[PDB]
Parts: sequence; structure tokens; C-alpha cells
Amino acid sequence: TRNGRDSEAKRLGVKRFGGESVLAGSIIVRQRGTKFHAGANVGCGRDHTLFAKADGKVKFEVKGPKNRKFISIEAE
Amino acid sequence: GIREKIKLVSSAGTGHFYTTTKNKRTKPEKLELKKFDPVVRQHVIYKEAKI
Amino acid sequence: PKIKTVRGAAKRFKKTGKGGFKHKHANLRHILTKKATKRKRHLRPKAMVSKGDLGLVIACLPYA
Amino acid sequence: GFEGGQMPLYRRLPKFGFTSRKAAITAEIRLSDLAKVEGGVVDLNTLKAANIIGIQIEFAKVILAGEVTTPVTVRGLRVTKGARAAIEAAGGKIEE
RNA sequence: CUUUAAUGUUUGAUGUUCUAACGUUGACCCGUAAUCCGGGUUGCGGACAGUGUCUGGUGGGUAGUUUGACUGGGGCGGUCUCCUCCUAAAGAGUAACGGAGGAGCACGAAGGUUGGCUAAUCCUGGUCGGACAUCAGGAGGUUAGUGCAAUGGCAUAAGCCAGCUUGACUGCGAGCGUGACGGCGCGAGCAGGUGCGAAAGCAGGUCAUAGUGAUCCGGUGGUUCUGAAUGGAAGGGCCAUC
RNA sequence: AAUUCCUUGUCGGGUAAGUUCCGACCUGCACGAAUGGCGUAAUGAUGGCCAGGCUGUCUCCACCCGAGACUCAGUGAAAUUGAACUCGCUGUGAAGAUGCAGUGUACCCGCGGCAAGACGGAAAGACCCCGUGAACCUUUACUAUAGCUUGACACUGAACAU
RNA sequence: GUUUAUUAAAAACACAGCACUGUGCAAACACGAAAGUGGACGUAUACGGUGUGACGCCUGCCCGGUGCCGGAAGGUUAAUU
RNA sequence: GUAACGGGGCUAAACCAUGCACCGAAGCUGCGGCAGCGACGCUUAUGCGUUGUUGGGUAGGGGAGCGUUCUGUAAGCCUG
RNA sequence: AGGACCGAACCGACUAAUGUUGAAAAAUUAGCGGAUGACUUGUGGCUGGGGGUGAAAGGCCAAUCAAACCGGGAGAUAGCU
RNA sequence: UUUUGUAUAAUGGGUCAGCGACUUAUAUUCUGUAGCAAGGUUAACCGAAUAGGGGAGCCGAAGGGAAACCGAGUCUUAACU
Ligand SMILES: [Mg+2]
Ligand SMILES: [Mg+2]
Ligand SMILES: [Mg+2]
Ligand SMILES: [Mg+2]
Ligand SMILES: [Mg+2]
Ligand SMILES: [Mg+2]
Ligand SMILES: [Mg+2]
Ligand SMILES: [Mg+2]
Ligand SMILES: [Mg+2]
Ligand SMILES: [Mg+2]
Ligand SMILES: [Mg+2]
Ligand SMILES: [Mg+2]
Ligand SMILES: [Mg+2]
Ligand SMILES: [Mg+2]
Ligand SMILES: [Mg+2]
Ligand SMILES: [Mg+2]
Ligand SMILES: [Mg+2]
Ligand SMILES: [Mg+2]
Ligand SMILES: [Mg+2]
Ligand SMILES: [Mg+2]
Ligand SMILES: [Mg+2]
Ligand SMILES: [Mg+2]
Ligand SMILES: [Mg+2]
Ligand SMILES: [Mg+2]
Ligand SMILES: [Mg+2]
Ligand SMILES: [Mg+2]
Ligand SMILES: [Mg+2]
Ligand SMILES: [Mg+2]
Ligand SMILES: [Mg+2]
Ligand SMILES: [Mg+2]
Ligand SMILES: [Mg+2]
Ligand SMILES: [Mg+2]
Ligand SMILES: [Mg+2]
Ligand SMILES: [Mg+2]
Ligand SMILES: [Mg+2]
Ligand SMILES: [Mg+2]
Ligand SMILES: [Mg+2]
Ligand SMILES: [Mg+2]
Ligand SMILES: [Mg+2]
Ligand SMILES: [Mg+2]
Ligand SMILES: [Mg+2]
Ligand SMILES: [Mg+2]
Ligand SMILES: [Mg+2]
Ligand SMILES: [Mg+2]
Repeated sequence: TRNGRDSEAKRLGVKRFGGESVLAGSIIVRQRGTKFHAGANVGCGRDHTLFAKADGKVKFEVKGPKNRKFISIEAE
Repeated sequence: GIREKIKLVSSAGTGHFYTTTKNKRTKPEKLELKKFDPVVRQHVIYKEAKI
Repeated sequence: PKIKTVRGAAKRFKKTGKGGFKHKHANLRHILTKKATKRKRHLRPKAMVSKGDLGLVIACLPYA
Repeated sequence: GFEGGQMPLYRRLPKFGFTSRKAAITAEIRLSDLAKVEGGVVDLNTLKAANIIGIQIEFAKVILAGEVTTPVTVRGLRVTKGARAAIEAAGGKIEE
């Protein structure tokens, strides 16, 4: 039947890019699935939000046999 | 919808109660679960009652 | 004549030490079973009135 | 308080608390107010006479606010932990 | 007393009658050379009728009003909140009566944990048995599955099974995201108590993102609060919840 | 059809030629019996149609008699008006130009005439939409209410039965 | 016959006639918080309301809905107690 | 009403290519002047002197003034 | 005899032209309908504003009536110009 | 004047002269300025009447908590890293 509907934009995406200094707890990426996976010092929330578990620099990296994206936190 | 609100009351004597829903048709038996009672500060058995 | 206070406003806001206003959170009156314990727990303590809303509150409470 | 029609902030938010009738007849005394009474004795009638507290005040507390230089006798007034130390240090006395 | 009849009394119910309240828009007398009124007589009615206060029904006769917005004018039709994808110009956000769909629930397990397991589809063979049921092998490699729309995820599975279970914990919360605001979301860690595991550990519901309703008023339970002379109490507050 | 959309229905009549009229048919979009049906003599400043007479209604206007218009004398208004040294054309431009551009034309000023234009004058569009405007009107909109109606108590008593 | 005095004179209104219906007289109905009055110094061959509209020939079927009239057994039901 | 180069006219006064001249604005420069904001000074009572820079503007905000009537200064001052 | 016929007065108002800063805030001229009747008219009386009166047109109620005029609430309110 | 935009053929004005629209009161906050300063200021009224008297009050030097209450802290919670 008729169209006309759409939902509110969920403001997902990368909140802190590579090199950015973050304090423990800071959301690095809001995503729907695990487009990025949690690496060293990075936690994964119930809505697959990746967050900092320790103060430091955001590091993006491709690891493993499945060539997956990982967000980690390097000490600064 | 076809699911009703029910209260789980503390057996510890304290007025404390948890609140949940129940499908009264499919599951007619009274719901029993061990839950934390913040008045006695211990895990006691809780039993279903009407909301 | 004396300015009259917005009596309903004076029943919801209270002036704090540094000039601000404290208020109770919305969404904790009824329909509480579906609401998560976490959500309800954060809604219990009083809160401060935001920057955008102080002008409105101050206009309603000239004797605050 | 009008916002164009949107439920105003003084309506979106819930009401809270109640007014204590006791608080209206309860006052607070600064240590700076003890020296201001004529007599070296601080009681409800003395402060009232010294215009420190109102006629209708039935209860008073001495708080650690300001300084106490002279020895004074506080009678029938509640005193805070800090104000007790302050009154006593200046050679004062605290009685019920 | 077992039970039954009948004379006295109390308040009811029902009927019949009475006169004295009350009605008379029958006749007469007087005030009075007056079709008003008043007093009187008489007849007819009569505790009815009627009126006051209260009460249910009826009541456009009268009255006050309401009777939405968006919109390639308006009206008709459609739409109004929420979720998913595209439009959207490789951060976020981004419009139209643009293109497509879905929600207003479900689940005490479909939740937690420990241990295990791995689809779709095609080819070959096989009682009934067929294009397709169940069985065996091979190819295949997640195209399956996910309670439901879409998109992103998912093998260390988030998919499927079992044992034990109640973390679908209570108090909090460094730090963040997202909002004009009200709000909404994510969160390691701390305290108390708990389940599972030998242990490291994991658990503050469900792969994630819809499944919703501010305030007021009122209800129920609890409560070191308040309690208009005082002690109580009513009512109010606070916590939980409808 | 005072009713029929399709529709100038079809057929007949009348006319040289008739979307109207008269007669008929029935396929009545959507007649119909006191919301009256179908007739009906008479009546009608009532609607439709035809004919004789009659004519300047018309072909197509002519002439003539009077009242204005025109000239002189006396009196003496009006609406309107930002300011005017107030032309045509094509184009431009709040998109329909005396006023802009280009070009053309035109010696200065009246009087009688005409109405193509000055989006001419008059009236803060009556259509249309809008305003959480107004009014009056309707009803099984909402809320009240007069009136009507019901019971209870009061004014309101007695006796006797069952 | 009447009508939109001032853009509508008509097919509109009225009309005699017909029907329905109310009304027993202190009538129904109407003006009046009332008193008083109209109806009527009339009395059902009268008076009010509604419709139809001389006259001729006539006026069929339907009571489900809405409105009205009648019914009292049961169900529900106010003040009051 | 020419009316589809603005016109005249043009065989370049059109088009393409290379080059040098010039014209051209309230832009830039020159000369003179005023003000806002800085800064620094011959040297501060808060002005002046230097000097860099700025100086289109509706709604709107800010700053500084003019003039009018009336009161005091004023039985003063001006004026037959 | 007759809401009978023709037709002046009288009552009306069907058509046309003129007039439309009029002679006139509804007329003039030529024609038109009624003209013993539900006729026409003088004087006086009565009915009053959600009220009257209406052979019904929302007509009329002192030159604009789907609610008269005057004064008051009153500087109603005007998210409009 | 209104507009995205007006020489506009959109509004308004025939012309001149005089008049014609952000006021006043009481609250309240902020800026400037003046007085006094952990204080500041009085209201009615009295009056010797712009003086002086009057400190009733109001604001400020204390907050936190719904409140009891505690107090440079307090609330939250059994307790807070
Ligand atoms: Mg509550
Ligand atoms: Mg005092
Ligand atoms: Mg009675
Ligand atoms: Mg009643
Ligand atoms: Mg009704
Ligand atoms: Mg009405
Ligand atoms: Mg009103
Ligand atoms: Mg609309
Ligand atoms: Mg993007
Ligand atoms: Mg982009
Ligand atoms: Mg699952
Ligand atoms: Mg495992
Ligand atoms: Mg096979
Ligand atoms: Mg163990
Ligand atoms: Mg008492
Ligand atoms: Mg008491
Ligand atoms: Mg015919
Ligand atoms: Mg002349
Ligand atoms: Mg012009
Ligand atoms: Mg015009
Ligand atoms: Mg207009
Ligand atoms: Mg006639
Ligand atoms: Mg007329
Ligand atoms: Mg006429
Ligand atoms: Mg009729
Ligand atoms: Mg019939
Ligand atoms: Mg009945
Ligand atoms: Mg040429
Ligand atoms: Mg060249
Ligand atoms: Mg320049
Ligand atoms: Mg410039
Ligand atoms: Mg006659
Ligand atoms: Mg005539
Ligand atoms: Mg005749
Ligand atoms: Mg005649
Ligand atoms: Mg008269
Ligand atoms: Mg009409
Ligand atoms: Mg008023
Ligand atoms: Mg006005
Ligand atoms: Mg426009
Ligand atoms: Mg221009
Ligand atoms: Mg103009
Ligand atoms: Mg004008
Ligand atoms: Mg002037």
C-alpha cells in the first residue's frame, strides 16, 4: 500500500578516530553488528558499542585469519 | 496484550516485592523464584500474587 | 502590584546554593513494570535545570 | 512559561516534597552573634531581645560560622560539633 | 415445654367510612347603589387535589459551546507515534502527498552458566514412499538459522541440544554517546548477596536496533519523615507499584 | 415529465430547414397515490409552441416637428488628484510600459466629437482560502436548563375492619 | 384573494373541501415566576394542533427502523432507610 | 511596426591563431581631510601628539549629540 | 343574487423607455391588475427586542432587521492590516 | 508600505497649517553611578515636619535534605572505592 514512513537516524558511526586520546569509558564506535571487534583494552556493550576499558590512544587494526577489523587502546 | 502484570512478594515477611508479567493461560501455576530482598539483605524465595 | 509566582512552578523547582534549580525527574510516576531497574534507579535523585530552561524557570519564580 | 503549546517544563516535571511548619520557627545562630547579646548568657529570650532571631522562633542552633572571642554561656540551644569546640575554646559553657 | 387457637398492645401493609385541615372557576347574607376582594352561612368535594424541599425520567423548547492539522488552493482520499533500508553527495545530520516494508508484542525459557553440537541446496542408493517426509554416502561450505520487518552482525558462533539454575539481582557508578529541552542510550569498576564452572572466569535479561504515554488526580503496600494546644489520628512526604 | 444523466432518445405531426412545441413508444439514470395519484369546465399582468391581422422589430434606413447638445449674457457644482516638461513601435522589466533600452515620429495652444488605453472612477473582493474571528440555523454533537412527568418528606387528621 | 415597502407577483402563501389527532369545561392550548386573562360569556354539529388543498374517478402493499399509543408479570433502577 | 547584431552600418567592423598598444569602475595608486579601534609616545590628572589598521548595510544591539516646553541658578543677565 | 362582468375615482404594481453626481435615497411617461369586497381609508387605541406581528417573503417593527434604536459594561477582544 | 523581488499597471497620500502613537503606577532582575559595608536599609506612624525619631520588617554574611535533622558540610545507601 502507501509509503511515507521512516525512522529517526540513530547517530551511529565512529566517535573517536585513530590516534585520539581517550579516558577509560569513552565510546569509540556505535554500530549495529560487530563491524569492528573489541581488541586490547576495548570492551563490547550489549548494543555492540565499542568502548575504552583503559585511558590511551585509539588504534584501528586488521587481525586474524578472517581479516577482521579491531579497535584497541594503546597506552600513551 | 494477552499478558498480565503480576507481583512477586518476599517470603522474608518484609513488604518488598518484585514486578513482572505472566501468560496466565499457558502457565497457570504460581511463579516462584529466589530473588534478592534489600530489606533483609539476603536472597529469599519470592511467590506470585495479583498486581 | 507585587509580581505573582507561578504557583505550579514553585511546587517543582527549588533554588540551590549557587543560584541553580533542583527538580525531580520525569517518567517515575506509573507504568513502572516494563521500565528497567537501571533506568528507574538513575531517575530517583533530583537533577539540575539545563541552561536553555533557566530563563523560563526564573521568569516563573521571581521570589525564588 | 509559555512555550508555543508544548507541555511546559513546570508541567512536564513532577511536583515533589512538602513544607515543614517546624522549619519556620527554627533559626540558626552564627558564633559572631553570641557576642551581640547583652549579658554573656545566650538563650532564646536573649537573642530575641538582641534582634538576632524573630519573636516567633521556638528553636535555635549555634553553627561554626564566624568567630567567638569572648567566653559565653549557651542555654537551651542545640550546638553543632564544630560550634561546641569553638565556644569551649573561647572559655564558654554549653548547657541544656 | 413439644405445639395450636383466640381475646388486649406496638409499628407496618391494604381497603372502607368520617370531618375538622385544604379545594370550590355551585347558591345565599353583609360590608356595599360593587360579576374584585374579605368575613359569614350553606351545598359539593376532602386528607385526595395542589404547593414547598429533595429525587429518577423526559426535555433543540431555550442557552452556552465544540466540531483538529498536514495538503503543489480547499475539499474527497490519505496521513499524524515508533522501527529498518534507499534517496543521503565514502564522519554525523539532511526534504517531498519520494521509493519499499514493519511495530503497538512474545518468552520462567525463547533468560544465566557449564559442557557439547553445525546448516541450505544438489547428485547417487534405499519397504510402503511419489518432484518433496524418514535413512546412507558424496559434492557444498552458511547461500541455512536468528520468535517477527529490514539492515548490520553471528563459527570463539549471536545458530542448535542438555545438566544445574534465577544475574529478568539491590545499591552505586569513572567515563562517554545522543538530544533546544523533557529525555533516551552505552558503561568498566566498587559494595552487599546469588547461580553456573575444576578453574581462568561469565551473568545487572533476550544478536542488536520497534513492542510506546509526560504531568495532574486517585488506588494499594511499606516507611528513623510530617502530624495546626498536647498524645494519637486524618491528611501530606518519601520508597515500591497500579 | 417542472422528474430522463446518456439525450437534440426513437417514431409520427408541423417548417424549405424545428436542440423548443404537439402526439406516440417505455430502455422510469432517479413517477406514483392526502410527502396525495390521474383527470378536469372555468379562471390567470403565470411557463412553452403555432397561426391571421398588424407594423421601422428587421432588409436599411430617409425626411420632418419639438427638448438638450453648440454660440452669447448671468449664476455656478462634482467624483478625482504623489508630482508631471503626460507620443508610436519592438524589446526589457514584480512577468500586459507616456516615463527603462533601442528606434521612429512630432512646430506652440484651443474647440467640437469618440470611448481603444491610463490594468480609468466608486466600494480595505460578496467568489476562494486563512483566523484555535462573529452570528443565526439544525440534530439521535456535548453540557445545562424552563416545561412536563415519578417517587419520598412537609402542609396532613380521625374511626373501623381484614 | 395574499406576498419578498426598495431587482422575485409566481407554479410560492391563503382558500372552500378532506383527514388525523387532542380537548368533559376551573377544556385542551396560549400570554403570565403569580394574580389575572385569551380560548368563550363558547360546551364535542364546540374549541386547539398537524397535514392535504375545489370538483371528478380514486387513494394499493409494508409496523423491520424512527416516532407515538396501550400493557403489566419479570429484569434493571433515584431520593429515602 | 523593421523588430532573432541595441542602432547605423560592416566582406571585416565576421570567425580562428599569435602579438603589441590603448580605453575602461566609487577596485588600486597619488594629494588633502574626518572618525572608530589598537599600539607607542613630545611625554600620563585622561586629553593631546605620533603611527598601523578599519570606516556598504535591512531587522536588531551598542555609543555620542542637537533642538523644543517647563523648574532652579535668576530681585541675575538681555531688551522701547 | 354574486370574494359576478366592462370601466373612472380609490387600492395595487405586470412590461418597456427615461432617469442613475436623478425632479425623486425607488420616481416619471405610456400601457397594466382589483374596483360591493378575504375591498378601501380617516382619527384614536393595543401588542416591544430572542420580543412583537406575519394569507410565510426571514417579510415588517421610524430611509440598511437571521435579532431595532439609545446609553452603559467599554479603552470588549483583534496571534490581523 | 509590504515583499524573494516594485518605475511598477501592488498599498497610501489633492496641497498647506495645527494636532496625532512605546506612557504611567507598583513589583522584580540586570547594567551604570553614589552611600555605607559583614552588614545595608527602614514601613506605617511620631514630628522639633525634605531634619530628627521609629529597625516592625526585608535582603545578605550557610548549606544540604521531601522532612525530622545534621551543619562547612549534608544528602544518597547497610556502607560508599
Ligand atoms: Mg510514586
Ligand atoms: Mg526584628
Ligand atoms: Mg402530591
Ligand atoms: Mg433535581
Ligand atoms: Mg434533550
Ligand atoms: Mg443550539
Ligand atoms: Mg463566551
Ligand atoms: Mg488546513
Ligand atoms: Mg552519511
Ligand atoms: Mg558526505
Ligand atoms: Mg536466541
Ligand atoms: Mg561453550
Ligand atoms: Mg532419491
Ligand atoms: Mg563452585
Ligand atoms: Mg487540633
Ligand atoms: Mg497536636
Ligand atoms: Mg411529449
Ligand atoms: Mg455660460
Ligand atoms: Mg502610470
Ligand atoms: Mg479601477
Ligand atoms: Mg480585503
Ligand atoms: Mg388574481
Ligand atoms: Mg421587490
Ligand atoms: Mg416586481
Ligand atoms: Mg400543498
Ligand atoms: Mg397511502
Ligand atoms: Mg409506553
Ligand atoms: Mg541591419
Ligand atoms: Mg587576440
Ligand atoms: Mg577605495
Ligand atoms: Mg568600504
Ligand atoms: Mg368583482
Ligand atoms: Mg401609471
Ligand atoms: Mg381584465
Ligand atoms: Mg374593472
Ligand atoms: Mg394608527
Ligand atoms: Mg429562504
Ligand atoms: Mg471590561
Ligand atoms: Mg477598541
Ligand atoms: Mg508576491
Ligand atoms: Mg528597480
Ligand atoms: Mg502605485
Ligand atoms: Mg489614493
Ligand atoms: Mg503637517
